Amino acid sequence: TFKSEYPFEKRKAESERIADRFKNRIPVICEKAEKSDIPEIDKRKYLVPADLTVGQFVYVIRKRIMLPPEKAIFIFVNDTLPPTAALMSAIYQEHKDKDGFLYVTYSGENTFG
Amino acid sequence: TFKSEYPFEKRKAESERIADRFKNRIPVICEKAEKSDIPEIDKRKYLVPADLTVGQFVYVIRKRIMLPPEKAIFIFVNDTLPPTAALMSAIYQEHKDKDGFLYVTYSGENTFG
Amino acid sequence: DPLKIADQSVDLNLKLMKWRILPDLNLDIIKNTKVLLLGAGTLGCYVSRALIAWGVRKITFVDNGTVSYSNPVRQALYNFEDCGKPKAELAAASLKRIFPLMDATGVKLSIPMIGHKLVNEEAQHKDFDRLRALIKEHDIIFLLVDSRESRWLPSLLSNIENKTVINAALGFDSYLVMRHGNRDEQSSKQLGCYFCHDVVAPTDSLTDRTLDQMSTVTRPGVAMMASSLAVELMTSLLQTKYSGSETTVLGDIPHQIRGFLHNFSILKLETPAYEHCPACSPKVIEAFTDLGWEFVKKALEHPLYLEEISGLSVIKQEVERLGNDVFE
Amino acid sequence: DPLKIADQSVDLNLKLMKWRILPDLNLDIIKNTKVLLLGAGTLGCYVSRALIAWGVRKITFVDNGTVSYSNPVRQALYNFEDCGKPKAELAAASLKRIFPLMDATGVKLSIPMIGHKLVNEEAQHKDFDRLRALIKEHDIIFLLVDSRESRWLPSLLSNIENKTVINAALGFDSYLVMRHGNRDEQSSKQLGCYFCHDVVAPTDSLTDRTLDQMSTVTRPGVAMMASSLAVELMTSLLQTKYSGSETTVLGDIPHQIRGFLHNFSILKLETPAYEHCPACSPKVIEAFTDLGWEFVKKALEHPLYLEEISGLSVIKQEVERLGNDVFE
Ligand SMILES: [Zn+2]
Ligand SMILES: [Zn+2]
Repeated sequence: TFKSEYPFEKRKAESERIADRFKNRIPVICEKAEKSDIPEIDKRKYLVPADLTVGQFVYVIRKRIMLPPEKAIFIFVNDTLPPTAALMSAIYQEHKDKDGFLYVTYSGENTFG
Repeated sequence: TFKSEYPFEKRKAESERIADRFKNRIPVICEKAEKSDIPEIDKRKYLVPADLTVGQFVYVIRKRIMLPPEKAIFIFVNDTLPPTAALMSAIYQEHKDKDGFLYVTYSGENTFG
Repeated sequence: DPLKIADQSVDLNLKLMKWRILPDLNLDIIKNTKVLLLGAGTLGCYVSRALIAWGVRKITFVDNGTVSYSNPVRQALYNFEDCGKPKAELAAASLKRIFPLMDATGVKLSIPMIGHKLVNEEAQHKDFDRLRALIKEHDIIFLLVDSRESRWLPSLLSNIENKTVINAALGFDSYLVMRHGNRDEQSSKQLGCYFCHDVVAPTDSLTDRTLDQMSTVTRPGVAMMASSLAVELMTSLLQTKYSGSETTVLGDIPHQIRGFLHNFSILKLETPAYEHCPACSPKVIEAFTDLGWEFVKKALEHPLYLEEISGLSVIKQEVERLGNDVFE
Repeated sequence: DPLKIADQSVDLNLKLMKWRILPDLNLDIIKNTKVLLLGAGTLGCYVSRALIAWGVRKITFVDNGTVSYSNPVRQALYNFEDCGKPKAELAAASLKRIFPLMDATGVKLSIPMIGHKLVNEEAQHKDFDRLRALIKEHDIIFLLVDSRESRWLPSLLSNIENKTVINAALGFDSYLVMRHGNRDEQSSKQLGCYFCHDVVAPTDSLTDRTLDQMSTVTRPGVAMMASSLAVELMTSLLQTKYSGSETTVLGDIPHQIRGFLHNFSILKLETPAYEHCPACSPKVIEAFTDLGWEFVKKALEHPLYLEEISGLSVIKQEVERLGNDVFE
């Protein structure tokens, strides 16, 4: 895990640095959900243009893990599934963590019956 | 409901009054859990000797609602089921509400198969 | 006679729920709801067992399959002696063996799957027409099939026919139970569907991926939890709402439920209908309204056509033009 | 032959869970667990369906009842044609009809109930002995009976024989699934049992309370949820724990689970063994150890005797002596 890498006081700083060194950018940590069947993604940190929608960010993730088109995922932010049309800025405002980063997980969608 | 009776600022006061006007006493609100099959209890407020155990308080409730011996209940404090041997003082310390009262609900125990 | 007694005994069990516990409960609405079950696998079987106990009288199974040797332990209307036989009609017969007054029917019908070549345009035209008619005939549609692409056409047709869809889907140790949104002519509010949560058109996920049996490799508990929640969602949904809330005499009516066995949890969630959704986007609805089967046949063979129509291609191109900085 | 294929197909389905998903999963431990089901009603039936799908080979039903006309819609091993017949042996036969390799047995055995007069001391002595032997013979005991008092004697005997008990119980729209604590010779820690949460000895709840049928007047969904969770709790519990946690390859092993349908929720809870518990108090254990059936027969006819032995009478007298101020 990332949040389990010991650096809380450092995180708030890394989050502040980003807030200044970059504009129109959302600091995001994106990781695979535990127990979910879906390819891993080692690169977990992202500076995301604030005007991108959730769906555009999902597209970025899909490409990063090289997921094939026939398989779908969904994302959780604070155990909620955000609207696909929402701006990452609005999501960041609502769900940003104490440490300044927005935490997201992704999981394979269920299909069996 | 009691907490829905509008008096937050008044509650903290009524809770302070009790803290001074009475010693070795725990201010408690005890109500029937929603949807639970169990006799109502109109008298919901209690000043409970701090040295009583949870089980002794359960006994008090049982008598108050005139429950017959053959039927059991359980209580929730903050969606937890406290140990029957615990002192009400220790429960109060751990679970007391912002407004100074300890909130408890009681429900009929499940028996069907 | 024994059958009359069965009828009166089940009826009384239900009446007592209203008389003794929830006087405002509407039992009749539940009894008279015509239910279409798309899928007669582990979900379809357990969902039907929960429905009959609630008093539902008409259940129609749609499944093109046969009973496999691994099925009976997980698919709770089939026995060892049934293996090799057509599932849907057996499931109907099994319901009547439980409670002989059931108006239970089974239909061996293939649902045309998006992303797959049309093998026989005419025969599948008929499958499409038959599916639309069954959907139109019933009141509540449970979508209990076994792939992503199998959920597309029924979702569209149910939206077109303005029917309530309850969609349930399983993974190894998790599950999803949700009700799809419907179109409101006056209200601009609409709830999401299964396809609103990602950004790819459904396509062929099957011709490629080996290990057929993995679609039933799940902790046995997940099918039972999902099935029971799907039915209780239906019974609550069928009740009238209290004035100032999203609740009924049976309690909540969540849009979407996701449960996980590893930590024994359940989340209640809600999402709005997504403008670029390849199933429920107004542009997709409009395309269907204009050309019907002539549009559907195009989308079936060309999933990318849906991405063009719904606007998914646009939002993705926009990410392509960003440049080398959503990376390091 | 067909039976060999059934055997290999179910076996493969299970193996794939380990090979492809959870390499550390112990399937053999689950397959070889001898399960005793006390109760063959809505819980016993659904629990057994979840067990066979997990590969469990030996299941023994204990139930003194017959199939009623209202049962088949809710009790998922029985059909309309079965009504009037003895439940336990029918349930066993029904499991074999699903999967013929099952070592499934049924026993029409009455469990002596605390608070009820002994009608025939000798015959019930034999019931007691038979129950203790079945408990001793099996590995995991599911307590799936239909009253408070029916849960007492099996809880005590299982603790005495050091067996794991999974206890499940239903209400109209809620349920309880828990594992009872066991005695540890060295550790002073022990988890609670069903009787640890209140302060009255179990007694006759039945001779009095009218409306027999209310014990099956429940939302159909609750039995399916409780049954599925009880089995998944068992499968996780049977796995080895990771070094620094209360978790296994299958995830959590909660002491106690309480679920509610009205708001689609599930709580994970934990309570310690209560010193005055009328089932698991060390004084009650000691009394059994000394006199066996000669103690039990006394407690059966005199529930208040348990309150004396366990100390419940003491704590209640203390409240009586308080004086008129735990009121207004
Ligand atoms: Zn949609
Ligand atoms: Zn106990």
